[PDB]
Amino acid sequence: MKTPLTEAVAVADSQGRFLSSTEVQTAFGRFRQAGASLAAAKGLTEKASSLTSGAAQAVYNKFPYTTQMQGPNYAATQTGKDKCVRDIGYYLRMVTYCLVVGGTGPMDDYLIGGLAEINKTFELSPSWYIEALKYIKANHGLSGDPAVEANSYLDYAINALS
Amino acid sequence: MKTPLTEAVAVADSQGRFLSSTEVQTAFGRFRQAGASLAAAKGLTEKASSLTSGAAQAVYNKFPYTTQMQGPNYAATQTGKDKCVRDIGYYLRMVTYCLVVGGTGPMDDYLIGGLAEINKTFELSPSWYIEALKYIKANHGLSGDPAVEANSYLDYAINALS
Amino acid sequence: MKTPLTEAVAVADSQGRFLSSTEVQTAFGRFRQAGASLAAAKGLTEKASSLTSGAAQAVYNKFPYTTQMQGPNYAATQTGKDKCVRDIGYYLRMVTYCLVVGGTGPMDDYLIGGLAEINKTFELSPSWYIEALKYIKANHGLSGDPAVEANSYLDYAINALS
Amino acid sequence: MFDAFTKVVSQADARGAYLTTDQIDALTALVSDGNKRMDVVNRITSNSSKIVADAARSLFAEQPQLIAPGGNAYTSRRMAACLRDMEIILRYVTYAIFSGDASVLDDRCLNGLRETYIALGTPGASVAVGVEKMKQAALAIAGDTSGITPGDCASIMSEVASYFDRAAAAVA
Amino acid sequence: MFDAFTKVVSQADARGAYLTTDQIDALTALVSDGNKRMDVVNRITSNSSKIVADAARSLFAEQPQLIAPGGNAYTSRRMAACLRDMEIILRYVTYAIFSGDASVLDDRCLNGLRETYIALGTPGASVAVGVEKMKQAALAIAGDTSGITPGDCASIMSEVASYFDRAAAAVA
Amino acid sequence: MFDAFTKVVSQADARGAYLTTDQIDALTALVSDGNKRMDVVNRITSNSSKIVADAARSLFAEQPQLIAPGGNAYTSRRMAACLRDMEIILRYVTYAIFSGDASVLDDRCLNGLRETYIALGTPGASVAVGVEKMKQAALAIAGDTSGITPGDCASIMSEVASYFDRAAAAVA
Ligand SMILES: *[C@H](C)[C@H]1/C(=C/c2[nH]c(/C=C3N=C(/C=C4\NC(=O)C(CC)=C4C)C(C)=C\3CCC(=O)O)c(CCC(=O)O)c2C)NC(=O)[C@@H]1C
Ligand SMILES: *[C@H](C)[C@H]1/C(=C/c2[nH]c(/C=C3N=C(/C=C4\NC(=O)C(CC)=C4C)C(C)=C\3CCC(=O)O)c(CCC(=O)O)c2C)NC(=O)[C@@H]1C
Ligand SMILES: *[C@H](C)[C@H]1/C(=C/c2[nH]c(/C=C3N=C(/C=C4\NC(=O)C(CC)=C4C)C(C)=C\3CCC(=O)O)c(CCC(=O)O)c2C)NC(=O)[C@@H]1C
Ligand SMILES: *[C@H](C)[C@H]1/C(=C/c2[nH]c(/C=C3N=C(/C=C4\NC(=O)C(CC)=C4C)C(C)=C\3CCC(=O)O)c(CCC(=O)O)c2C)NC(=O)[C@@H]1C
Ligand SMILES: *[C@H](C)[C@H]1/C(=C/c2[nH]c(/C=C3N=C(/C=C4\NC(=O)C(CC)=C4C)C(C)=C\3CCC(=O)O)c(CCC(=O)O)c2C)NC(=O)[C@@H]1C
Ligand SMILES: *[C@H](C)[C@H]1/C(=C/c2[nH]c(/C=C3N=C(/C=C4\NC(=O)C(CC)=C4C)C(C)=C\3CCC(=O)O)c(CCC(=O)O)c2C)NC(=O)[C@@H]1C
Ligand SMILES: CCC1=C(C)/C(=C/C2=NC(=C\c3[nH]c(/C=C4\NC(=O)[C@H](C)[C@H]4CC)c(C)c3CCC(=O)O)/C(CCC(=O)O)=C2C)NC1=O
Ligand SMILES: CCC1=C(C)/C(=C/C2=NC(=C\c3[nH]c(/C=C4\NC(=O)[C@H](C)[C@H]4CC)c(C)c3CCC(=O)O)/C(CCC(=O)O)=C2C)NC1=O
Ligand SMILES: CCC1=C(C)/C(=C/C2=NC(=C\c3[nH]c(/C=C4\NC(=O)[C@H](C)[C@H]4CC)c(C)c3CCC(=O)O)/C(CCC(=O)O)=C2C)NC1=O
Repeated sequence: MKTPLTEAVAVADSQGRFLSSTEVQTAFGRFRQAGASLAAAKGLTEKASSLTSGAAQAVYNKFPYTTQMQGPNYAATQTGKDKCVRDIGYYLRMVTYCLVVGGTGPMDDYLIGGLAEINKTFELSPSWYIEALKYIKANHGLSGDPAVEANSYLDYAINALS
Repeated sequence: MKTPLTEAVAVADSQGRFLSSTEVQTAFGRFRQAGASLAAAKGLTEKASSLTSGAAQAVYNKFPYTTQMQGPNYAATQTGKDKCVRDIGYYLRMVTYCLVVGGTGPMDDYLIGGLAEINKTFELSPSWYIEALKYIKANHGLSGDPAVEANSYLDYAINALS
Repeated sequence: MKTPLTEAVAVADSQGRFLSSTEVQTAFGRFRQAGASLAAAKGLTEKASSLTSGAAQAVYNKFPYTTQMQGPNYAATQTGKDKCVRDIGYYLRMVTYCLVVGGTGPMDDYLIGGLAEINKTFELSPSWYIEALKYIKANHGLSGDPAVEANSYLDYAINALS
Repeated sequence: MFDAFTKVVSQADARGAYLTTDQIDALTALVSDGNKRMDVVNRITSNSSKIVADAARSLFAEQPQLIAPGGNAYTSRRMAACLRDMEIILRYVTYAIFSGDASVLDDRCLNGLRETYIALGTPGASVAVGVEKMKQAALAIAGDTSGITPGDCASIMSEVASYFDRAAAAVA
Repeated sequence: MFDAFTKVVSQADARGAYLTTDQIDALTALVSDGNKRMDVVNRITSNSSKIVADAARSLFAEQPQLIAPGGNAYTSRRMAACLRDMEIILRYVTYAIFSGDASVLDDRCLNGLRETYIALGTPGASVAVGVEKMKQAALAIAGDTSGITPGDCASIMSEVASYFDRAAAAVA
Repeated sequence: MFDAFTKVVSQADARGAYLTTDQIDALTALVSDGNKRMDVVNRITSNSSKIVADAARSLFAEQPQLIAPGGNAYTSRRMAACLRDMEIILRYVTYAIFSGDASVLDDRCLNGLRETYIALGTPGASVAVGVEKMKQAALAIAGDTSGITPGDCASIMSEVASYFDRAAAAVA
């Protein structure tokens, strides 16, 4: 699971090396950023219901057919709507995890690995999730370094879908 | 064991692919040929004693020393003659199997793999078996597609020995 | 363990070959040399205490600080002196083994593999052992082929340290 | 692997025997029905995306703990692996109904898979419910009387059913 | 491998949960002490040649049968292997005190090592006495009050002690 | 692998000992008989095609079920494998009589072979009858008094017999 600290260890272990000054600087940067990251994860968590339901609503607004069209892949049913918001929650939960982590690792391991198969196989449009991530980006109301890092992971998820 | 159908499956599996139209055409050809193949195997089987004993006799005629010369590798003994006809039967039995199979697979797996070691190690001349296969080719009295496919396997065995 | 005979077998086995005349000549040479080798091993063994203690003394003479300086790596203690002579004995014991063996195998397997780590890790100077090997070379009093082969292994150990 | 024809051949060679005329009669029977056997391969394969997705969707609905957090199909990686598993098995089933013999399914797919799932912690019984679901759908598709010459595909359907049940039994 | 932060994340994901504000509080605590944690890595690593050599020297003095002919550390190859072993373990310990989590030490070092030593005939208890020795020396070095800003490194020392004890327990 | 000389060396090193003058006496004895030891290697090797073929021919005559359909030496592949097996073992025996030590035969040939044959379904006792046959023929060839300087090769023959019996015991 990729964080700054695990990446430093992995690579030195590749070379059979003890950690040197190089890697201790990596730890220094992790600690520098960690306040911002942990603040952002807490901000997102405490406003999770609004963002998630807001982002789901934003997808339905942008793609109206997703609430009308026939199919277990659409939000045309009570249950289908439930699934959708759930995926959007998973996304947001992952963004928080990356923030706690200081890296994309949680998202890579838990969400991004095999996503394309899931979306192909269940006929889910990447463009739906892209919109929601864009909505969350617009609406979290974070500022400073927290917003920048949070947006790095939201944007990382859009690159992953694009 | 190589047949048209197993070759088609093996190769798609190589590529991790489902069978497509390409392979279903392979099955179509197998079914087209299968009448001829199964008729030929039955024809050979029912005349097996005559062909086998005829082919053995043809080898002795062509190579007289094989019945005089001293050695467990020669037909100079009651038992040695028994062994020889037995090998010739194995050959014919394999030709029938290939016909049933629609492929050289049975011969490859049961006879041809390691043959050269056997012949070297027991001091058996490829040229003996080549003659018998030629005799069987001349004497089976098959016609049409049955003869052509039967002859493909008899000839395949001569290439294998040559 | 490299001797002439095991090297011959190893290599034929590499090629899946029976021993041929080539390798039987190898055995011939081993037998030719073996008198000299076995005489040399016996000569060294019977004078082991003098050579070993003489060689240790020669190292102390050449490197006086090794008996004064503070450290478990030095002969500055009763025990440290004991260790040193012991290593020098190991060296000589190995030289005898190579002589018995007709090859460097014993030394390679028992002494040379990992030596550099040992010397680095315990802060032992290769140049100490080099001197002792040179002393043993000067003082064994072997002559003829025995001396030449014995000196090949003593010199092989100096190349190993250099 | 074997097929229908090499299966009887291997059985005969083990016995140093020629194939019997009765055996050949049964093979000529399989050949005369070969068109239908294709159709089965073609139809299942043509609709295999539907079959994997629908059977999986149902499995998760019936066993919701699988897609709950902590569940074996929870996380995209584990879900992807599962979907891949259903696909691989259905693929091998089509191979068996195509070849007319089970050995390819046994050798390259089913052999050792039970032990693999125990080691992994994958619920083998769950995999089996999913195989059972793919079986019902594959047969309904395969046995459909529309857009095709009417005839009897009863032998082939039992035989297709066998391969599915055999796959379900192996993961158990 | 995990680190302090991904450990709590994996535990949370297993539960489909967000991280609790309390959990974040503990991580911010680890971060506020990050300078000290470096120092520990830096000091042990900076002095790791001393630590391996001194702990090995002592082990051989305490268990002389190891370096006697026939012994497990007798011959340069076997001695080199042993010294390498002490180094590898100390390296993985530093990785754990650096990451703030043990998994790297577990996964890439300790897992299966006990069985490896039984197969090899290596005395696992002996390895463990040597790990215990490296622990005392690493802490004395790490916890030294000279040439550094005075403060409390008590949490980290217990935590470093844990990794050493965990490594010693695994070879047993 | 070891040879006569490195065998006594490894035994000595295990004990931190120099080789005893008695041990050296026995090795000088082996050296003085070295010409004869070659002859044994040379003669068996020179006639090894005869030895494998004759021993196999006899084995199949004595145990006809082996070459009957369904039998373990039935089919060219399985027959080839068997002949190869007899050859490989005879090759390793010649290696041992050449080296004056058994370890090469143990390490690269015999170790684990019993288990290999059980897994494979190969009749290990049958392999052993064949090794026993190759032994009788190899000795008759090796111990032949014609075309050679007369002398006593009695030690070497017992020793060659040992390697064969050791190989036969391992496949059992
Ligand atoms: C919302 C944006 C749109 C939508 C959602 C919807 N999703 C599903 C089904 C699945 N979604 C996933 C996604 C994940 N699984 C994971 O494990 C993770 C990371 C932890 C993610 C992001 C998966 C695997 C499924 C299928 C398995 C399941 O049912 O849980 C459905 C149902 C699909 C079906 O065909 O049954 C729906 C409706 N649909 C919309 O139209 C919204 C705009
Ligand atoms: C007949 C054309 C000539 C001949 C035959 C002969 N063959 C043998 C011995 C063997 N023949 C085989 C051949 C096969 N074994 C197989 O498993 C298969 C495919 C299924 C084949 C084709 C083998 C393996 C043997 C040796 C093992 C055995 O005895 O079965 C002999 C005896 C050889 C010996 O040295 O003992 C003879 C005499 N000999 C002739 O001169 C004929 C013209
Ligand atoms: C003598 C020339 C100098 C010297 C010797 C000395 N050596 C040691 C410690 C070790 N020496 C070895 C060497 C070997 N070990 C082997 O297994 C073999 C081949 C079979 C060899 C050649 C090793 C492994 C050690 C360390 C392990 C042990 O204690 O046995 C010491 C003690 C080192 C320490 O730091 O404790 C000393 C003093 N020292 C001198 O100054 C001499 C000139
Ligand atoms: C789906 C119905 C269920 C399920 C499946 C699942 N499987 C795995 C992991 C593996 N599955 C296999 C099976 C095969 N590999 C093959 O090569 C073939 C034939 C070509 C088969 C049938 C293997 C080898 C693995 C291991 C490799 C891998 O992980 O991809 C997992 C993942 C387990 C994990 O923790 O990583 C899952 C989740 N899971 C369910 O919950 C369904 C009941
Ligand atoms: C030293 C304190 C003790 C000791 C050690 C010793 N170890 C070995 C051999 C091996 N040790 C390992 C352990 C690891 N390999 C790894 O890759 C890792 C993590 C990256 C670890 C922890 C392995 C795999 C081996 C086998 C490979 C090899 O031999 O190098 C030996 C040698 C055993 C032999 O007979 O060759 C020894 C001697 N020995 C002692 O006596 C000390 C108590
Ligand atoms: C012959 C006297 C008997 C016999 C032999 C037979 N052996 C095999 C298969 C194998 N035999 C081995 C043995 C070795 N492999 C090695 O690399 C070495 C040392 C260099 C040895 C001694 C191995 C590894 C195999 C497996 C690989 C292979 O199949 O070639 C078979 C074939 C078994 C099968 O079903 O394929 C046979 C038939 N068979 C008899 O009936 C005789 C009693
Ligand atoms: C490569 C693309 C391709 C395929 C797959 C193909 C199959 C194929 N299936 C056929 C027949 C058939 N297919 C079926 C199958 C069925 N009957 C039923 O009622 C069942 C529901 C169903 C079971 C699967 C039957 C009964 C026939 C007539 C039998 C025959 O002619 O063999 C025929 C003969 C011509 C025809 O009747 O159409 C072909 C060529 N042809 C192609 O070009
Ligand atoms: C890459 C090379 C490098 C390293 C490793 C490094 C570490 C480092 N350790 C620090 C502090 C510290 N380090 C310690 C550690 C200790 N206090 C004790 O009394 C214990 C004995 C010991 C336990 C390990 C303490 C207490 C502080 C002050 C705490 C702080 O500022 O965080 C600081 C803050 C500045 C300072 O006080 O010096 C840095 C930058 N700086 C570097 O440039
Ligand atoms: C590379 C090709 C090659 C080989 C193999 C070879 C072997 C060889 N064997 C020898 C002797 C010998 N070989 C034997 C062997 C035997 N005596 C018996 O009665 C037993 C039946 C038999 C047991 C194997 C004996 C007794 C001697 C005389 C002993 C000796 O000189 O060492 C000699 C000494 C010269 C001689 O007597 O001919 C050589 C050079 N020379 C070569 O150029």
